[PDB]
This record gives sequence, C-alpha cells and structure tokens, in this order.
Amino acid sequence: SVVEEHGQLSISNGELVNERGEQVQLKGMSSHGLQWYGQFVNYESMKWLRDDWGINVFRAAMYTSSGGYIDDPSVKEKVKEAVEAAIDLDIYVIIDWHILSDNDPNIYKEEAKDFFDEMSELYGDYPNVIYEIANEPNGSDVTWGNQIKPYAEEVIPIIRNNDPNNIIIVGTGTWSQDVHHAADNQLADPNVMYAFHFYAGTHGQNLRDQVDYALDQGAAIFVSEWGTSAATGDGGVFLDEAQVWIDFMDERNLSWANWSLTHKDESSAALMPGANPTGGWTEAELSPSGTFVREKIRES
Repeated sequence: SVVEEHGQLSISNGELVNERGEQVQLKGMSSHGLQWYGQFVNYESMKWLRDDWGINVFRAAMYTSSGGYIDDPSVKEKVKEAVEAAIDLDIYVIIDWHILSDNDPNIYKEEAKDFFDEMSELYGDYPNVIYEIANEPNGSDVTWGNQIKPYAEEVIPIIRNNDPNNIIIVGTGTWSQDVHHAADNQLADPNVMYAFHFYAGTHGQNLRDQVDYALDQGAAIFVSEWGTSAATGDGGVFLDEAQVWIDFMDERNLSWANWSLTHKDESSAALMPGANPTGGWTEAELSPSGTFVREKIRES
C-alpha cells in the first residue's frame, strides 16, 4: 500500500514528495550491523514492523569495516533479502553503505562504486530504493568540500547511469552532523538529501537550529539514523529529549530511521534478549527504547 500510493519519491523545493507532488514523511527502523544481527532482517520481521509498528521504510545497515562487507562480502546478499522484502511488503528501503571506523568514504570508494553499480542495476527500476552512500563520515581530516562531496561526485554518476532519479542520501561531516557545510556547498543532483544523525543523550537545541539553517538553504535532510541513547549507542535512554526531536521532525517534515533493531544489551537497541528474530513481539520483548519508537510510529 505505501509504495503503490506514493510511488516515485523525489525532492521538490528541499522537501521529500511523492509522485503527485505531495509531502511525504517516512518513519521506520534501521537494522544494526548486518554482519552481527542479520537474523533480525527478514520478510517476517519486516512484515511485523509494517503491520504492528506502522513502519513505511526499513534501513539495511551494511557495515563496510568491522567485519562487514570489505572483510566478508556475503553480507550484500542480506541487503538483497531486505530490498526484496521491502518490495514484497510495499515499503521503502534504504541501502546503507555503513562507513564508521573507515571514517573517510574515500577509503573504500572503488568497492562502493562497484557495490552501488550492482545494487542500482538490480533494483533501479523499483521506486522503493533509497541509496545511502556513506553512513557517517567522521574525523577532523574528513571535510565536506575536500572528501565527502568529491566522493559523492564519483558514486552518484555510477548510480545515475542505472537509476536516474531514486533518492540518494549523502552523509555529512562529524558523524553526519555537519549539515551546515553541506547546505552551503550542495551537490548538483536534484534528488539528493543530506544525512543528519542525532542521539537523545546529547542536548539538542543547537543541533535543531543547525538543521533549520540547512533547510533554509534549500537542502533536503533525511534523519537516516537516530537513537534514544547517548552517542555511543548506550548509556541510558533519554525519552524527554527524544520526544523534542520527534516533534521537531514532524514540524519540519523530516523522514527518519531509528537505531536499531537488535537485542544487543545497549540502551538504543529496540528489542529484549528473548525477542524472536521473525517478529511477533510482546510488550515485554521490547526494550524501553523499542516501546517508545513503536509508539511514535503507531501514533503517526
């Protein structure tokens, strides 16, 4: 139903819109790393998230390093499974080239180009796909103008040769926080968005104002990862600040994916130790974070 109704997504005047030009807001879950917690990514669990939580997007977080794709490329087949499930479920799907410790996207750019060539050749004639080409650039020596923008200007052409206009999300500096610099030096492609990531354990008032600055430059922003925890993914759940961010995102029509769908013993994890990898979770099998995120998407 979602993808049949909204169909082809695009950017118009800095906003995500559907094929009839109406604003649309995606809300869903991210996997944790597919090399660690891939058992939670399958048609049945995605169907349960669609039907019980109300998700309309799912993000497949394919780490590159940390035992991910560069070390063992078999994880690309789990991305394919997730994309195919999203197609069958009629929801959107984010293919996330999940850089982190490999903090400059240029480190594995050759591999990225080949991966995105393959994915856009396979799936480029479906409207469900959203490409996220570099999760979280980070480090003082990785800047928008010097590293990230030129990386995007190598990878985007590869995708566009196969898929002329599905959305591409491009990471920003400082762990996808530095939307100000990206918004002042935007990419040419008209269906690009810039990633912004937050964690509710950080006091967020200036970060909200910086997102507003970026939006005021006509840049489109996708909150492709956020947590209810501290920036480590752990240390406590911060639902008051999370709610402030939820309301901000609704006011600004910002799409989002929450980190993350796993049973790992960390506060950002949505599931308890006993949660079935194929879905059907009871209240007791959701963590405090998961309970909150489910409520937010159901309310929407």
